[PDB]
Amino acid sequence: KVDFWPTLKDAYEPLYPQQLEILRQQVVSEGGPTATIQSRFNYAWGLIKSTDVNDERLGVKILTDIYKEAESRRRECLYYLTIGCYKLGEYSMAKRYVDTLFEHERNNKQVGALKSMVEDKIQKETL
Amino acid sequence: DNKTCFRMLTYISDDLLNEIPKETSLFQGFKSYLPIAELAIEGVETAAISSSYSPSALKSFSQTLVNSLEFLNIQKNSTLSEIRDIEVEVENLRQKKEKLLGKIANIEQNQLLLEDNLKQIDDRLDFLEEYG
Repeated sequence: KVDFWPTLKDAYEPLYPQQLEILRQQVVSEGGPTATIQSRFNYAWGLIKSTDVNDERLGVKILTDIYKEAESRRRECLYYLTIGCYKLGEYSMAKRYVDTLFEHERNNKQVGALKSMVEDKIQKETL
Repeated sequence: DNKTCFRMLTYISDDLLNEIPKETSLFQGFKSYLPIAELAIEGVETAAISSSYSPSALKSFSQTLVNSLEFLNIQKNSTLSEIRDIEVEVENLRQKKEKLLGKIANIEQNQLLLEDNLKQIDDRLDFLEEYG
């Protein structure tokens, strides 16, 4: 019975390389750069969900491409990008994004959770 | 710096300031989708020995169908979303067209002035060549 918004912990457990590959194979077939937003994301997610820095970097890149392309999906993307940047440790960027996401849906419990959790890492590396 | 190159590709600015104001989520899409992706052991499920007689595995099969049925519905409106996304692109683009087509008229008449405004000085050139 899984949510509209993925938990940050969710973003931390990877996929079995089999599963990550499946997602790719699927994006391959939809046609890399012509593939559906969904299947392209769902691969990006898996990438960010992975624990290889390079995989993640694609994950963000994938997501930022999605963000560029689908105005509807932009609102959502800021959130994954925010996860993505945090996971990747480009924290400021994540504050940037999450702050944007924050205006649109301010009251969202997770948007809050994420903003808040992005911020700690901001101060704690200001120590 | 290699960490800075990548900061550079994936940068985005005016966009952030124009994010458009039940909705099935991108993430939800991803969730319902990975189970069904593990059909990879064998979006159409199995159907053959549908006729044989357990009450319980008959239902555990009914499950597979209904959680596939939820996935198709999920996959359906995600596609259906993509439709509206490119439907708005057609609008934004189509109006970018006539705005720009308005500019031909803008400079079609503004060229019409100079061609006429030229004409008068083509003309008083004849008139002054009614004299040395």
